[PDB]
Amino acid sequence: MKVRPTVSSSRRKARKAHFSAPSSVRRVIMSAPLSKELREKYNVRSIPIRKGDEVQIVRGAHKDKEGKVTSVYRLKYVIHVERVTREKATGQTVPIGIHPSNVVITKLHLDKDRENILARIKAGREQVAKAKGK
Amino acid sequence: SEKAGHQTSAESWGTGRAVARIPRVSGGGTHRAGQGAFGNMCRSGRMFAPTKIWRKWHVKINQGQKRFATASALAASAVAPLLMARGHQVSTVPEVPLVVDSAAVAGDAVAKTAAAYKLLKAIGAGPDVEKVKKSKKLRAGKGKMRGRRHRQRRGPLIVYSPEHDGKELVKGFRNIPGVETCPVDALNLLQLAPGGHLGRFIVWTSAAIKQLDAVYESKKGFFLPANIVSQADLSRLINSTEIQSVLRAPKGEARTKRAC
Amino acid sequence: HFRKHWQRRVRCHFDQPGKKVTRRLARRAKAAALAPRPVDKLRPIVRCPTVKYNRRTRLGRGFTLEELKAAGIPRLLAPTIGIAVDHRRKNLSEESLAANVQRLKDYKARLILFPRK
Amino acid sequence: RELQKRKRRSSRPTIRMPNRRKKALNPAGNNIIAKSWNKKETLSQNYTRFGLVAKLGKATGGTAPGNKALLSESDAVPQQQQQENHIRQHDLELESKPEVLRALEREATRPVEKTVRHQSEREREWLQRLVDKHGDDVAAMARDRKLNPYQQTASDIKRRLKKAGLL
RNA sequence: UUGACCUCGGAUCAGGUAGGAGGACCCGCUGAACUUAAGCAUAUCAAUAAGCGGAGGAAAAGAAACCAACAGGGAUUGCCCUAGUAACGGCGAGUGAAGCGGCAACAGCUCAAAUUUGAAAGCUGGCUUCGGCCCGCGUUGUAAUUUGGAGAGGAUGCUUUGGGCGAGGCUCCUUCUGAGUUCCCUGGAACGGGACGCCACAGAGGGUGAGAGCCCCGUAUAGUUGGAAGCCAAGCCUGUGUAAAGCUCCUUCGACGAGUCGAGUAGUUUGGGAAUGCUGCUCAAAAUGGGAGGUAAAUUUCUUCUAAAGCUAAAUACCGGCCAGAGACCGAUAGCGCACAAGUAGAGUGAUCGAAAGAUGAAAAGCACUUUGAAAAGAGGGUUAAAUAGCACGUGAAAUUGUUGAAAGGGAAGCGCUUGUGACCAGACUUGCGCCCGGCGGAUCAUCCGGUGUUCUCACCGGUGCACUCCGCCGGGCUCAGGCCAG
RNA sequence: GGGACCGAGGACCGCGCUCUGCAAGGAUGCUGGCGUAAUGGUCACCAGCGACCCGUCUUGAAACACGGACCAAGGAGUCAAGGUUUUGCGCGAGUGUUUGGGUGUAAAACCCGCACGCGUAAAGGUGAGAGCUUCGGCGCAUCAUCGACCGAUCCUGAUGUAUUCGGAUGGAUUUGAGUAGGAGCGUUAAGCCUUGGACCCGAAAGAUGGUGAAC
RNA sequence: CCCACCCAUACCCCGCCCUCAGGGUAGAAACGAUGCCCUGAGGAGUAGGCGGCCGUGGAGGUCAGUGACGAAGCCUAGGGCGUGAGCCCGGGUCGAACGGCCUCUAGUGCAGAUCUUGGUGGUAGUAGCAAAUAUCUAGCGAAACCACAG
RNA sequence: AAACUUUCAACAACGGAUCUCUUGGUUCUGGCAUCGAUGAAGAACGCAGCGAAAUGCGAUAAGUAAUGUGAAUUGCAGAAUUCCGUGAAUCAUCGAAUCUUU
Repeated sequence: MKVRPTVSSSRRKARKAHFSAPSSVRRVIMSAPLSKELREKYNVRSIPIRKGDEVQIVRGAHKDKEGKVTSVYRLKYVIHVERVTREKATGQTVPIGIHPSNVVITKLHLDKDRENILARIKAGREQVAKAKGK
Repeated sequence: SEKAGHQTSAESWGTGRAVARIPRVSGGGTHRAGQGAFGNMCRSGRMFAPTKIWRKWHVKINQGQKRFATASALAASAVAPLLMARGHQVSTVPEVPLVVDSAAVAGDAVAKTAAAYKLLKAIGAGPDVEKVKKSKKLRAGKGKMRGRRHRQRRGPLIVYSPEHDGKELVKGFRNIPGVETCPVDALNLLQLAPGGHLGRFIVWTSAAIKQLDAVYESKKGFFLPANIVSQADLSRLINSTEIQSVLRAPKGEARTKRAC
Repeated sequence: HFRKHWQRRVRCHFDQPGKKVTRRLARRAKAAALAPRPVDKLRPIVRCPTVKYNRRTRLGRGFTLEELKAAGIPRLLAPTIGIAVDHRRKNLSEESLAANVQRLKDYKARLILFPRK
Repeated sequence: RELQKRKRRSSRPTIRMPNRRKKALNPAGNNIIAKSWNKKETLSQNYTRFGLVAKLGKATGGTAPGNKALLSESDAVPQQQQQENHIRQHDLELESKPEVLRALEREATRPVEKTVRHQSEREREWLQRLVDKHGDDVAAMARDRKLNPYQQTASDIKRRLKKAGLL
């Protein structure tokens, strides 16, 4: 149960905040879990998704498909994986919008800021591990 | 709204025209113009007897009657057929006023939720907790739009002594769905008779029983009520040598044979 | 007695528990500001004026200058150490003087005064 | 209402006010009360644990158990039993338990320095010149108009000489 | 002739300030009528609405010319009771307080009436190298001292101090912090069902292709990263001038607000003719004074305060401002007029008046292409789980209408009771048990053995075998019981 | 002797009799029929009999009048305050925590210091009479009657009295919302009354503040 | 004047419903003593009074309730229950929630108010070609009125 | 005979009730105090590739600077514009500026 008076359990306010969110808040919302191997390697559970990550889809009709994220459409709250596409009536191959919660990141697009994010998350998790151990 | 329904500029057309005598909106270039107003019978009108905030929302109850009800609920909680008639799964519970030792819940022994779950499962309160977990259903009606989306049953009420057990056990029983915690000095009738139905399942501590002896002598202006009946067993009253001896012979049977 | 427009002047009290919480938090703020000090000032015992309430006593506004001088508390130090002073009240009798002087020496017996620096 | 409708359709951000109160609810600092103040306890329970009185007035409601914070005559003289025309003005002459109480007594009873006020160079020169002509006759120094222009009384000059150590 | 002073002006001189908005709450001024009194005029409405002026986060009020008659209380404000009491009234309608008592909050002060007179000690500006220099204001009074439950001046002996840095702390924003996408089925999609787990000071809430604690955001708890401004503050530097302050004593003093009180009179207002208060006109004070009360008590005895100058936080109000959190509220004819282009479209010369209008699908995958033709239109064909979900889009009632099938009718139709005819639809008792042989297999059978849990004498397993007993299963044999309707 | 309609109940108990069982406190026995349909139901039509168009209002009654094109949705004795009667409940000569304080898992629940409101305070005889009884009687509540006391009123007018104050004894056709062994306080539910928009809709008006013109 | 016959909701006999009344029922019953069993009588009704029961929105408790293997809604020349308001099931459509029971709560039940809003008709393809958009024939096209019919 | 009228059933219309939903209203509660001659509230005109509405802004005109985050925006079209970077963004914060006519 929420205790802090600043938190709201209103369904109306939560839906308004979700569907009227800025682009950076949408970045934070559009997060994906890491793979098992990356979770043991970096000690990080989930990261906000970005273009250039290689993911595997674990839910939906396109399960077990892998590919590189070529677009992060924050407005439509969806990502566009490579070769996971469709066909229009005319025959054009349009991408299929997949929610980032339905994928698992198998390879990260490692830059300096992403390494900083991973280091901060790992430091917090290990400091809570120290707090739990003693 | 105080002004809802009647923040309209409308006048009655009178008996000049062959229309109903209702105040209609003035103007001549709107869909609204010409429509009736100021009535519970009218669309976009003021309703009959608008609700006001100075309705009586709260009820004053005498403290003596509240203490009588709390004592009656406590007495009903010590009867196990009332516990199952209320809807509690206590068929594996060893004794109905389920007293556990305070050493199991003293300090930080139950302050973690896993330890509280283990204690509930060990003392026999497991099935009641699992009932609440499996009874989660979505609420029928518009209350889902108003912050009440789910409904579930009520599990065991933990009554403890905050002086002798501390308040760290409150944290360990908080996340377990259904189980509730209440100090022995501030018992709540809304929790002892949920829905107005008597016989709540209660796990006490030992210090809870000792201070339960203690705090009913500390209420000023209240003493534990004397019943108007000493022996509430009617079969003991009627089927006893005392009454059966002076009874005259029966004048008939339970079923009367038809004579003609 | 609803001859006037009483609808526009109905005062409900749905904010009674919220105002109680506000008052308790104000007392907590007073405690935070005056950390070892009590949040209240010392007030004298006075007799209720009328013949109906002459038998009982209550708390007054502040101690008389004669009461402070008889208790051994100087006038200018008294408001700075938690005692209330009232220059309007007079003793008028040797029995209120003795009672409030006893109250002041009882307060002096249980006071921990700290040096200025 | 029209303003609130405008902000709902506007792209301008909602300026969220932080919950900054004017008065702090907990004591702070490096003093004795701050390190023993429980933020999850009320005023009465905290002052009970300290061993101090929170409210000096008459009790206004019921309290919790263990509150401890909400408190010959030759001449017929009512005040002669009360005894133990000038009094000390800037201070009082006051003559198992909880640890905070004992710490407060200890810090209130510890010895302090005084910072004794010295004298100016010109005052010392004046008192010196006054001694070099009369020696010890403080009455003659008071009578002297030349060396004592402000016609100070011999008692004041004797007190100033004693403070200077010139007797 | 020249130079002051005083008074009245000018300047596109220098430095400032006011206006408008908002106005829920607040302070003033002004001020109705309907209505009730079953008519109506006093009264009520109402010292309200409208109108005008002026502020703030609160405002106002406020440290007694007070209450009281006490064994006294002790600035103001607000809550509770006082109390529908006192009082006033076509004594009708009715109107209608206050002291005391309980509580919330508490805080006290600044001037004028004094000679600094052994020293205008005071202040606004301009110039600055920022350290101290000029002009001006002011003696028709700027500092210090004092403010009547006081005070001053001397004497007296004790007791008190002033500035500048400041580690660090509090408040508030911020970074980070638990656990399944394991297996099977259904399904377009698992967030559903079944199995096995895990986290929980976190099972609030939201999203994700359907009900997700463990997919994601957040949530709980202590910390932790960086920053902003206030306030507090351990300590560390310095202080100074015969400088300031409190108390005590007394062969010395002690100034307290005037066209104001008050009297007469006219309005207005109040529960209030000591006019309840206020205002206008005429007259116009006092100094052991003045105001207000108490009292039949022997004469106005007594009691209690100081008006005509001023400041001040808190408790109190709040339809407005910056936010935040909620509800036994409403759910698109409801809830604000407005869930959406809403004070919009539109109407009026104008003041003003003022609507209707939400929902494809999980995802546009929003119908390619072939073929009629001039259409906001079809037929094939395609997407989709579904197109009888096709931006006329969730579901799709009734009124009303068209196509097909059946029946009836032409000086009303419709209804009640009772058969008949035609068409269509349903489908009656759910239809069982017991005995006697033969074979087989289990047991509650064996005074067989071993084990487990118990309410400690009852249950449950494992292994033995069919002498007895009891169950079933299979093959034969027989009897009985069976629902409704007629005679 | 012929016919019609009916078969209620469900071990035994009873009255009886023509007594090895019967027609005696309510129907059984035998035979036959029933699943490509026993028996029902719905719609339409025909047929026999019956039958003034609904709501409101007036009148002794009618008769007039008012409203009704149809369908969907909406649509009218409510909520407060103050009295009063009755049912339930707690405590009871007392009762009422919730102005407020404390506390809290935080508008909840739990606790109560002084007030305050309302109320209470400032046993007699005889006769009936429920009930009980050791059969002798004891007698509830309530009623009738005879008595007792008091605020106050009518005289008679004590010891006494400060010397102008007082009421003792005996008498009255006295009263009272008086006494004569307390019943109230709080709450819940229902009904009624008064005032607020007051069950819903429906004038002419009057007042305040504005907008325009032009007789 | 005599005989036979016809039929009212009237009388008589039987069945069934309800109400009222009388009786029985505990070392407990072969049925919630708020239950059951036996017996008798009675049944019009405006204003009005009392009781029981059905339905709607929401709240607390419970049914270890139903549900994408299909909730709610809607349609239905289907099947039942109840005196009745109503309730339950079948068939079709549909696509995300909903129901019973015990209490609580109310903006809780419509045929009408020259009722409000929306939609839709006969008149009527008629009158007329009119503001908006002297005849016949194309195209356009109302209104009054309307309980049902002469 | 055919035509018309009435009733019933299936299908197709008209219409938008019912059900379910809700970035809306409404009522309550809590913290806080902030418009303007340094030009406010309000009115008008302009600024985008396609802008009809709404919103943002002012000739520095769907914005400039500074800080933070860290890889977009997005209906279509374009960029040799940026991806181990003082750096995208119809991003957030916000202390510096620009700020037409009234």
